[PDB]
Amino acid sequence: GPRSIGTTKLRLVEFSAFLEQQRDPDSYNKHLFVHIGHANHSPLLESVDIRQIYDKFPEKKGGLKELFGKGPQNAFFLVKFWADLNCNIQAGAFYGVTSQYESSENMTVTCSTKVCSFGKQVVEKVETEYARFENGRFVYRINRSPMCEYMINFIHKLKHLPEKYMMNSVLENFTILLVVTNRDTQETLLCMACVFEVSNSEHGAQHHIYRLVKD
Ligand SMILES: Cn1cc2c3cc(C(=O)O)ccc3n(-c3ccc(C(F)(F)F)cc3)c2n1
Repeated sequence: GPRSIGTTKLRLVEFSAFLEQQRDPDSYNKHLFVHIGHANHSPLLESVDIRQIYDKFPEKKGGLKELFGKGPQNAFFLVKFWADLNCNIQAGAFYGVTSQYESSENMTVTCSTKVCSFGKQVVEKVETEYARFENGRFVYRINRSPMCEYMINFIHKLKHLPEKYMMNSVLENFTILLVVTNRDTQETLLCMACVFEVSNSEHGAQHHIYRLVKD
């Protein structure tokens, strides 16, 4: 389906959370838990009433209601990810996150990743990205960013469960809020309220995009 998520001002074009393992000195394995390379869409985006997801993200000061309210509203998305947890976790391992945003405008952006448990923040990663002019447009690349220990521990404890339904029950209360801001104007460029489920057998990691609307 669609390649990227975002507006004309800012688009997320690439994203993957992965594990790199050195099997031996001449061998390397890479496994993707989640990525945006396979949109399960056949497009005009379907919408979700934002009031149905407030409980799942931090509220009060700095919260999703406050952010959505300040706008712009066309920059707010709900992204459903199916996580691929089929990998043998073996020392010589790297858990990383790669993301790439693009713009027509030359900006300095702030990328905030809030990991949430039961709607409450457990981790916040703030990364500042400066525009790189590449073949006609500005690119903001966060290459191989180290995964936070919380998330490394979470992936291990989730894999330990003997059934996908048990992992889905855990992932029901696990969310990620991604916010990209113009560091100089303070304008919200892109907001993604991420929800998670485990992928169904042989299909692999997938995602589905919805527009967040108030009414
Ligand atoms: C859209 N998004 C952003 C991220 C992200 C950031 C980090 C980080 O910066 O430390 C770590 C893991 C992250 N994942 C992520 C989610 C679920 C699973 C799991 F457990 F389901 F496999 C595995 C990784 C994400 N998805």
